[PDB]
Amino acid sequence: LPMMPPVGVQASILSHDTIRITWADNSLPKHQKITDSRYYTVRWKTNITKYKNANATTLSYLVTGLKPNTLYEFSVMVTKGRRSSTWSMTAHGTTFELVPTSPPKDVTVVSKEGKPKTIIVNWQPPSEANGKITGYIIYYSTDVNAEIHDWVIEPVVGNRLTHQIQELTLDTPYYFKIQARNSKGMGPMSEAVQFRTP
Repeated sequence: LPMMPPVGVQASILSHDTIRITWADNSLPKHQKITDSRYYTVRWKTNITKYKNANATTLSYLVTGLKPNTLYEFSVMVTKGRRSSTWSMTAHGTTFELVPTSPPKDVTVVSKEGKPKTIIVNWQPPSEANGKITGYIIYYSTDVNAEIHDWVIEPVVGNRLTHQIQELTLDTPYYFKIQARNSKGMGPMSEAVQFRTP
């Protein structure tokens, strides 16, 4: 005989890496207390992929170690002895964003053709964006050891991957670094790239 599958599965987002799953088992009384050896199995995955799973003898399961800003599909079944149920209807849960935790990648700086005091900076999004990138901030200086408040700031709006900087002094070594931004704040700076104006 088939067991009733769990119902009312819900995904409560607790952080950028934790989601608590809860459900009801209508084969139990309304007080929902378990007095037998049944156990539930919770499965989850990204719709980006195989399932991860875990068992529980509670009508809830805490899923930790997830990735930021990621949509997961969760479902639950029950087993007791040689009987079990089909999987429950799915519930979706998307983890919160987290500040980026890695830097913009492969930063390069070159001269703008025909405009020697102008340079073009190019880069790629950080691997650990951890949320929708909303912009970047480029910093540059003629002194690599200068404290950050002394570098010149060039904000870039949106998830653009290139930016031009004008009016630089000629025949001068400059250092450029960049950090990404999302709703949670600024990520780490890339390692400075040195470039000497022509």
